[PDB]
Amino acid sequence: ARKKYMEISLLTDIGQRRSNNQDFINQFENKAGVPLIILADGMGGHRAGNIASEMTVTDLGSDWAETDFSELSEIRDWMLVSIETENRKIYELGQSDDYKGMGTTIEAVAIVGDNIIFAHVGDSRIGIVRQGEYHLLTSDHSLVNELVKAGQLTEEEAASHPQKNIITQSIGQANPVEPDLGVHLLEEGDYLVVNSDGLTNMLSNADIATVLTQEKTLDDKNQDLITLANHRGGLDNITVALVYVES
Ligand SMILES: [Mg+2]
Ligand SMILES: [Mg+2]
Repeated sequence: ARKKYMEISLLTDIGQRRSNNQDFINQFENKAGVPLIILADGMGGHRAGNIASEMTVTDLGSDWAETDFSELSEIRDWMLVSIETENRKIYELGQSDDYKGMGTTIEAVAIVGDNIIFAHVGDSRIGIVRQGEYHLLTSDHSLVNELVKAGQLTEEEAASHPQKNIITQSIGQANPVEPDLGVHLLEEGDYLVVNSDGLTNMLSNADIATVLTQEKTLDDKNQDLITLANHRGGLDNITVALVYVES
């Protein structure tokens, strides 16, 4: 019950080094006017990553469009439920054709007034940029983060771990998924930054904060983010949702 005008910008890019974009991103709006942004990073050889990412985003968002709710707790019930049905829908689909290792990350973000609530599965990320500073909101579901949490690495040690991130859960797996949820307040001038790993593997947090500090449109800033990610190497698909909170 605190109306803020908010600008949303979506962009996806294949990257310099890849010939297939298995990321998917889209926005939706339910019958009560509540926007939802869904970003998904798919994995799996010849089109299994494409299918999983586009299916999750399209199915959830199409179901979202038919809903009625305007409260956080109702939206939260919806996220926990829909993600489990999509998890078993993609696993089943992974089994019945021979799709080796089909799965996707998810970030699902709904904006109620000036609050956001997210559901998060994988190594995609959500951050807030305020007064030139990036605040990380999600924790990567990765091998190195499990080692920290069990007391086998320090946080400093994981930051310089030499192996690539092996994901520990994704949508389309046999066991039920455990998504992370979070409610946060957005302040005037903030930027919500929702991205797949292709942004943040190539750019530092402060680099992202730098791009968004300029006086340019949101759409131009999002273009600058992927251009920079490509200049740094572009080794993976880059996909970003930006939300700016108007003053
Ligand atoms: Mg992928
Ligand atoms: Mg990726």
